Amino acid sequence: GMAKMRAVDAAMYVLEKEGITTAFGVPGAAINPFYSAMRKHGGIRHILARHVEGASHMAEGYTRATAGNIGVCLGTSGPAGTDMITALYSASADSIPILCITGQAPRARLHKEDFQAVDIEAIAKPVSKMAVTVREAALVPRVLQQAFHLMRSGRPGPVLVDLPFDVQVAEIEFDPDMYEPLPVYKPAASRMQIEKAVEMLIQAERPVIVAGGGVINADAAALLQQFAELTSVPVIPTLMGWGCIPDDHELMAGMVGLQTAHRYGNATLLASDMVFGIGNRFANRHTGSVEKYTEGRKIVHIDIEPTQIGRVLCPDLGIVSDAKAALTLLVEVAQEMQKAGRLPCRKEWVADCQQRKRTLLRKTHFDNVPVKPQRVYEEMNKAFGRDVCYVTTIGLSQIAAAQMLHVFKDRHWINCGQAGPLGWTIPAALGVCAADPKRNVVAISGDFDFQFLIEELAVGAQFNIPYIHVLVNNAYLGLIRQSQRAFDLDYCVQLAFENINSSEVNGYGVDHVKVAEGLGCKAIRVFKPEDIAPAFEQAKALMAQYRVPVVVEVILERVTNISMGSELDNVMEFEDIADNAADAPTETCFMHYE
Amino acid sequence: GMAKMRAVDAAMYVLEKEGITTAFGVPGAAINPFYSAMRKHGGIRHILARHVEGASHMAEGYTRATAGNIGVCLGTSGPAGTDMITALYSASADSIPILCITGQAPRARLHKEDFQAVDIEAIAKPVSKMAVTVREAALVPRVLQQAFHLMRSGRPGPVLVDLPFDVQVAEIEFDPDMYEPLPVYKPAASRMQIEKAVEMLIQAERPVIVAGGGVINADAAALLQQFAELTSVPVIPTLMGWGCIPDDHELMAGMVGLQTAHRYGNATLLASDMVFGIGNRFANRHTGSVEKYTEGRKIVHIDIEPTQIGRVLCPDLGIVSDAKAALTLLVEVAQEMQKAGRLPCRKEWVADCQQRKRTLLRKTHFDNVPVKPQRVYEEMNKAFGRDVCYVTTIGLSQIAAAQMLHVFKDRHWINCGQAGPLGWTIPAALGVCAADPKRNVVAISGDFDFQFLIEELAVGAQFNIPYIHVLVNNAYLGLIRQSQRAFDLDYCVQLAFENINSSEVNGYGVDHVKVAEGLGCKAIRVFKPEDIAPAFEQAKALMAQYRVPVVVEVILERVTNISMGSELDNVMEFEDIADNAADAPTETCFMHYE
Amino acid sequence: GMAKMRAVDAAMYVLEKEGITTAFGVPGAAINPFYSAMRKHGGIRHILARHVEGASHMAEGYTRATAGNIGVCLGTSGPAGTDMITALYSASADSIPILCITGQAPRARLHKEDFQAVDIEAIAKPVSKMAVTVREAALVPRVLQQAFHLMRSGRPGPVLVDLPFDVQVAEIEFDPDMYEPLPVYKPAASRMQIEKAV
Ligand SMILES: Cc1cc2nc3c(=O)[nH]c(=O)nc-3n(C[C@H](O)[C@H](O)[C@H](O)COP(=O)(O)OP(=O)(O)OC[C@H]3O[C@@H](n4cnc5c(N)ncnc54)[C@H](O)[C@@H]3O)c2cc1C
Ligand SMILES: Cc1cc2nc3c(=O)[nH]c(=O)nc-3n(C[C@H](O)[C@H](O)[C@H](O)COP(=O)(O)OP(=O)(O)OC[C@H]3O[C@@H](n4cnc5c(N)ncnc54)[C@H](O)[C@@H]3O)c2cc1C
Ligand SMILES: Cc1ncc(C[n+]2csc(CCOP(=O)(O)OP(=O)(O)O)c2C)c(N)n1
Ligand SMILES: Cc1ncc(C[n+]2csc(CCOP(=O)(O)OP(=O)(O)O)c2C)c(N)n1
Ligand SMILES: COC1=C(OC)C(=O)C(C)=CC1=O
Ligand SMILES: COC1=C(OC)C(=O)C(C)=CC1=O
Ligand SMILES: COC1=C(OC)C(=O)C(C)=CC1=O
Ligand SMILES: COC1=C(OC)C(=O)C(C)=CC1=O
Ligand SMILES: [Mg+2]
Ligand SMILES: [Mg+2]
Ligand SMILES: [Mg+2]
Repeated sequence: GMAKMRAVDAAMYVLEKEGITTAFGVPGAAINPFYSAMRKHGGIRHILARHVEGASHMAEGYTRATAGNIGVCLGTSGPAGTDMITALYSASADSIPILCITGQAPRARLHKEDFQAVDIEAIAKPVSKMAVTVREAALVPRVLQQAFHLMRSGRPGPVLVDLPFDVQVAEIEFDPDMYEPLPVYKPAASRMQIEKAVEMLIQAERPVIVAGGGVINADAAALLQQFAELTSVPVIPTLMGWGCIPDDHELMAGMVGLQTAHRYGNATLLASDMVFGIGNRFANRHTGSVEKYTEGRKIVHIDIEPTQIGRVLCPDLGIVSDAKAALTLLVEVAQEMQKAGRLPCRKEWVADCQQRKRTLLRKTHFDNVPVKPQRVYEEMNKAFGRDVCYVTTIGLSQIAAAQMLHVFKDRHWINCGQAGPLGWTIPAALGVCAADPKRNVVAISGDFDFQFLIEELAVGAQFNIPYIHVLVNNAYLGLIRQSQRAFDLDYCVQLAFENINSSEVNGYGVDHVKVAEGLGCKAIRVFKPEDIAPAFEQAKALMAQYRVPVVVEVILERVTNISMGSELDNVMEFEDIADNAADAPTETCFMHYE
Repeated sequence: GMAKMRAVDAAMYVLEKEGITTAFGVPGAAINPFYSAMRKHGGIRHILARHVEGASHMAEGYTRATAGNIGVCLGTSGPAGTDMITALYSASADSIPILCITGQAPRARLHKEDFQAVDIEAIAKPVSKMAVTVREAALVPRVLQQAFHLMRSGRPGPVLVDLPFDVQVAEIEFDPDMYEPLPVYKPAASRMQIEKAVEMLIQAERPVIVAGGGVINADAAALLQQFAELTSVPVIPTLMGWGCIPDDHELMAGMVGLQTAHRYGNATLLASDMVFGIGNRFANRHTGSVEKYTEGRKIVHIDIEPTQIGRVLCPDLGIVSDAKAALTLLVEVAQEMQKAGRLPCRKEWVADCQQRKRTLLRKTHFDNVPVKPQRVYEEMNKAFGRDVCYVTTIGLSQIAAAQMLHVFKDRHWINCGQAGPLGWTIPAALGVCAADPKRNVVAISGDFDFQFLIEELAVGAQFNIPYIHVLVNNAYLGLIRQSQRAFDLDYCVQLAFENINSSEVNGYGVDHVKVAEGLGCKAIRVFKPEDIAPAFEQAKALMAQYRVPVVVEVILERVTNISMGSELDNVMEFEDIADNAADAPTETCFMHYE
Repeated sequence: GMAKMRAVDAAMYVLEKEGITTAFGVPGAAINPFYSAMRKHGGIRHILARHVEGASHMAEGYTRATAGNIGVCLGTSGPAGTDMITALYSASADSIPILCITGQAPRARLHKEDFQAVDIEAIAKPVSKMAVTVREAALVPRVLQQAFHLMRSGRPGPVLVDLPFDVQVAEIEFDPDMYEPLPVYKPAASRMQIEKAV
C-alpha cells in the first residue's frame, strides 16, 4: 500500500494502471531517474530509437495500430523535446494521442541558462492538448492522470509532460492500490438528433455515407458497416476512414478527393444528392472547393468536437457525438424504420454506383522497363493477403498506393494524412509491429521519405522487429517535380548521382541495398516487372528466417505523373485509364482477396 | 529600376543585397514560388538536404564558419517548419543567426484546417528573435530587411519567415536599386567604463581573462590576443571562445569547466584572484556552483546584452558593449597605461600558470587493443595541420576531443555548445565546407550521433563536398552510460547486435563502412592503434581523388570513463593522468604545430 | 561609489539617471519595498491615483505632453497589473511609451496560486515592447536599462517590469556613478532615398 518512493516510481505505477506496456525513447542525463524507475518497476518494454524523431513516430504507429493504445515517447531535456514537435503536430493533426515525456533542468535553474534547458512548454502548446512542466513531485501522478483523461476524451490529441530532474528524484508518499484512472468524457447524440438524420436520409434519393477517421477513432467500424447495410447506402471512406468497411463490400463506393481518390468515387460523390458525414471533417484535399462539393446536396455532419461543425462548410444538420454512440443509435432507429416499412429500396442507385466502380479504372498492368509504379501496387495486391496492414506517408509513392492498393479492415491503412512528415514511414511501421507482433505489416516509401530516418532500420535489426518495406525509387522528389509543372520548372528535386561504389545503380545515387544491409537488415533490388512477385516471395522467406526488416527496392522510371487535380470534376489522367479487368486486374470487382 | 514582379522575386533581390549566396533546403508545393524565383534570379547556390533538419543544421555550420555569414534554410509548410525548431533552438542558444524560410497555406485558409497548415509562428517564437507570417506581398521585402537587422544586431539570433502561398505569387512594384540594408545596432563601452576595468585589472595580482563566444561573434580575436599580450594576462577561452588565442600561445592557459576542460585550466582558475570576462556568459558547465567559482575573485563581465549581466552571478563590474568596441578601447587604454609605466610585471603568475600547463596532463599514448579513444585524438593532432577546423556536437567523443585536440584560429572549433543536438555534426560540417571550400574540415562523432542524420553523407556525395569524418565507435551511448553510474544502472544505452551481414563488426551492430559506401562516400575501418595514422593518410588521398566525404571509423573498447565532475575542484580522473610528454606527446608545450 | 543596497534602491538611481521625476500609482503590500526606496531616495514626485487605470492613463498623458517624457505607473501584484492592460494597449497602439512597474509574489511561490499572483508577463506581452518578471536582484538595474532603450528606440512602445517581492528587497552591490543609459537606435534615410523622394 502506502509508501515513500520517488516521484518517478509513482509514475511507473500510474503508467501501469493506465495500460502502458511499451515505450520508445532515447535516454539522457536529465531523464535518467525516470529510466531508473522504469528498470526497477519492470513490465514496460523499452525500444531504443536511433533518432528522437524516430521514437516519437514509433509512438504514433503504436497508437494508431490498435484501439485504446497510447504510444509513449521518452527523451531528455533540450533538443530531445524540440525533436518531438513534428510528431506532436502529426498526432494533433489526425486527432490521435501520444504521450511524450521529457527530462528538464532542475526548477531553480529554469530561468538561468542551464545547459540544454529550453521552454518546451511554450514550444509544444500549439500542437498538444496539454504541455506542462511539472513543478512539484506530488503532482507527477496527477499530471499523468489528467494527461490520460485528455488523451482519451473529446477530440483526442497528444500530451507532453516535462519533468525537472529534482522533481523526478524527490520523495512522495504514494499508494498504488488507491490510484484510479479518471472517467473518459464523450458526448452522445440524442434520439431526437438521430431521428432527424434518418428522416433526412430517407428523403434523399442518391445518398452516400462519408465515413471518416472518427469512426475508426471510436472503434465503431462494425456498426458503420451494419448501418450502411440496413439502409443500403453506399459508403465513401475518407483517407482516414479507409478500412472501416472492406474494399470488396458491395456498398464500398471508392474514395473521393483531389489525389488519394478513385475516378468512380469522385463521379459517385458528384452524382449524389446527400452526404451523410460520420466522424469526418471536410478536408480540403477531400472536397476541393466546398461550393462544388456541396452543390445540390444536403450535408449531415456528426463530429465529437463542436467547433469542427461548420468550420469549413455549413451542414444542413450538425450533431455533436462520439461516432460509436451515434452509430449505436443510428442502427436502432434504422431497425425501427425497417420494421415500419419506411426505408426506401435503393437498388438503382447502388447499381449505378457499382457500374461506375466497374468501368472508371486506371491501368496497373505495365510490362515496361524501367518499371511503372502502378505495376508495383498490382503486385502488392496479389502477393499479400487480405490481412495486410499498409503503412505509408506522402509522395507519388503514397498517392498512387492509395489509388491502387486495397484494404479490408480498420487500422490496416496507417497514414499521417493531415501532416505528412517525411521519414514517418519506417518508425511508424516499427511502432505498429511493436503493438502487434502478429500484424502483417507492409510499408510503402519513395526514396526520399526512406532516406530521412533510414537509420531506424537498425532499430528493427537490433530488436528483431520484422516487416516488409516496399521502396519505389525514382531518384526524384517525385511529388514536388509534378507540382513544379505549374512553374515550367524541374528544379532542386533530383537525387541522382554516379555512385562511386555502385555502378550497378546506374546513376540513381544512393545504393539502398548496401545501406539497408549495413544497418543489419535484408534487401532485394528489382529492375524488371516480372521479378517483383518473386521478390515479394523471397522477402517473406528472408523475414521468417532472419526476423529483421526486409527492404524490396523497385527501380522505377524517373518520371511518372500520377492522376490528380484541383477539383473533384477536374482530376487529370496523365497515364492510361482502363475500363476492363485486363489492364486493372486487382480491382475487387475482378479479384477475390483471400 | 522600378518594375512589377512577384513578391518572391523582390525577395531574391533583397537576399542578394544582404549578401546571401547559398541556401540549404527541401522544396515542396507551398514553397515552389520561392524556388521558382530563386531559379529565375540565379546567384544563389542551393544545396538539397536529405532531411529538413539536415538543411537547418547546414545553415548553422555555414553561419558559424565565417564572420558575417548567414546560413539560409528553406522548407515547405507544415512538418518542414516543425523540423526546423531544433536548429532555431541551437542557434538561439549560442547567439548566432540562421534565416529559416517556410511556405504556408494561403491566408484565407489559415484557420480552416488546410493540408499541412500549422501555427509555426507560435511554435517558433520562444527560439527565435522574430517569427512572423507575412500577411501582405509588399511586406515580404520589409520583413526580410528587419530580419537581417535582427540577425546582426544586439545579441544575434535566428529568424523564421513564413510565406503564405498567395502572398508569394502576388505582384508588387519593387525597385532593387533603391533597397538598402538597415544599420546594425551595437552598443559600445565608454572610456569611463573601460578605464575602471583596466584599473581593476592592474590591482589584481593573479588575473585571468575568460574569452567567450562573444569575442568570436564580434570578429575580435586579434584584438583579444593583443590585449592579453599588452597586459601579460593569461587567457582561458570558454568552449565557445576556443581558438580566439592560439593553443600554443604562451598566454593560453587552458579551458575551464566540469567536462570540456583541462586539469591545468581549472587549477589556474581556482588560483586566480580576478576573472576578466569578455563576451562570455557564465555557463553552468563552465562554472560549477557559482559560489565556488567566484570565491576570492573580483569578476568583470563585458556583454553586448544587458540582461545577460547578473543573470547567473553578480559581477563586481558589468559593462554593456560589443566585444570589438570594448577590446578596441581596452587596447588603447592599456597602451596609455604602458607608456605611463602603470602595467605591473606578471612574470611569476604567468610562470605559475605555464608550470601547471606542463605538469597537469592526461595520458593519450595508449597501445591498447581495442583502441582507447584518447589515442585517437593524439593521432588527429599529428595527422592534421595547424589550420584544421574541427566540427563536433556531444558525447564522450566530443568531451574527450575538447580535452585533447588543439586548435589555432577562431572558428576552427565549430560546436553547438549550449543545445548539443545529436545528428548536428554531419550537416554542420557540410555547411562549413559550403562556406569555405578551402577549409580543412575534420568532424568528430560517436556512433549514435553519426546515425541520427547519417543520410546527409549522400548530400556530400551528390554535391561533391569533401571533408574527413572521424567516427569513434563504442556501440554505446557512452556519455549516458557514464551518467548512469550514479544510478548503479547500465540500461537502454547499448547499440550492439550481431550484424547478419557483417560478422567482421564482431557484434558492434551497424556496419558504418557499408552504410557510408552505400550513401556514395568512402570509408575506412581501424581496429589497431598503429593503423590510425595510416588511415588518416589514406583518407586525405581518397578525398583528393573522389571529392566526397571520407569516414574513418575507429573501433573503440566498449567502456571508457572520461574525466568529469560536478565542481572545478572535484573533476575525477578515471583514466591514467600524465606529468611527462611521453604519455601526452601532443600538448603544445611538447609539439610544434606546423 | 559602489555600495550595498536593496535592488529597489539601485532601481531608484537608475530611474533618476534616466530622467524620471514623477510617478503615478497605487501602493500595495507587494510593491511596498519600491515605495520605501522611492521615499528614501527622494526626487520622484508621487501622485496617488483613485483607480489603477487612472494612474496608467496619467502616465500616458505625461509621456504625450513633452518630447522625451516617460510616464511611470506603479501598482501592486494581481489585479493592479490587469488594471493596466488598457493603457499598455493605448500606449502601444499610438507608438508612445509608458513604464509600468508591478509588485509580484516571491519567486518560490509563483506557481503555487499565492494570493494575488497572476501571470502578468503573458497577459501584457501582446501590448508591450517588453513585459518581464525580473528573476534576480542583480538584473533589476539591467532590465530597467533595457526598458529605457526599448521605449526610446525604433517605433516607441511601453514596457511592463514585474518585481517579485524577494527580488526587490535582496541586497546587491551597485555603483550609481558607473551607470550609463544605453544608446538609442534610430535608423536614418540616406541621401539617395531623399533625393528620389524630392
Ligand atoms: C498527399 C496527400 C493526399 C491526400 N489526398 C486526399 C484525398 O484525395 N481525399 C481525402 O479524403 N483525403 C486525402 N488525404 C488525407 C487528407 O489530408 C485528410 O487527412 C483526410 O481527408 C481527413 O479525413 P477525415 O475527414 O476523416 O478527418 P480526420 O482527421 O480523421 O478527423 C475527422 C474528425 O473526427 C473527429 N473525431 C475524433 N474522434 C471522434 C469520435 N470518437 N467520434 C466522432 N468524431 C471523432 C475529429 O474531431 C475530426 O473533426 C491526403 C493526404 C495526403 C498527405
Ligand atoms: C557535453 C558538453 C560539455 C561542456 N563542458 C563545458 C566545460 O567544461 N566548460 C565550458 O566552458 N563549456 C562547456 N561546454 C559548453 C557550455 O555549455 C557553453 O556552451 C559555453 O560554456 C558558453 O560559452 P560562453 O560563456 O562563451 O557563451 P556564449 O553562448 O558563446 O555567449 C556568451 C555571451 O556572448 C554575448 N555576445 C554575443 N555577441 C556579442 C558581441 N558582439 N559582443 C559581446 N558579447 C556578445 C551573448 O550575449 C552571450 O551572453 C560544454 C558543452 C557540452 C555540450
Ligand atoms: C519534412 C517535409 N519536408 C518536405 C515535404 C514535402 N514533400 C512531400 S512529398 C516530397 C517528396 C517525396 O519524395 P519520395 O519520398 O522519393 O517520393 P516520390 O514522390 O518520388 O514517389 C516532399 C519533399 C514534407 N512532406 N515533409
Ligand atoms: C536529440 C538528443 N537526444 C538525446 C541527447 C542526449 N545525449 C547526449 S550524448 C548521448 C549519447 C551519444 O553517443 P555517441 O554519439 O555514440 O557518443 P559516445 O558518448 O558513446 O562517445 C545522448 C543520448 C541529445 N544530446 N540530443
Ligand atoms: C537537384 O539537384 C540540384 C543540382 O544538381 C542537378 C544543382 O546543380 C543545383 C544548383 C540545385 C539542385 O537542387
Ligand atoms: C457481383 O459482384 C460484383 C459487385 O457487387 C454486386 C460490384 O459492385 C462490382 C463492381 C463487380 C462484381 O463482380
Ligand atoms: C540497450 O538495449 C536494450 C535491450 O537490449 C540489451 C533490452 O533488452 C531492453 C528491455 C531495453 C534496451 O534499451
Ligand atoms: C618554452 O616554451 C614553452 C612555454 O612557454 C614559455 C610553456 O608555457 C610550456 C608549458 C612548455 C614550453 O615548451
Ligand atoms: Mg536520418
Ligand atoms: Mg522519389
Ligand atoms: Mg557511442
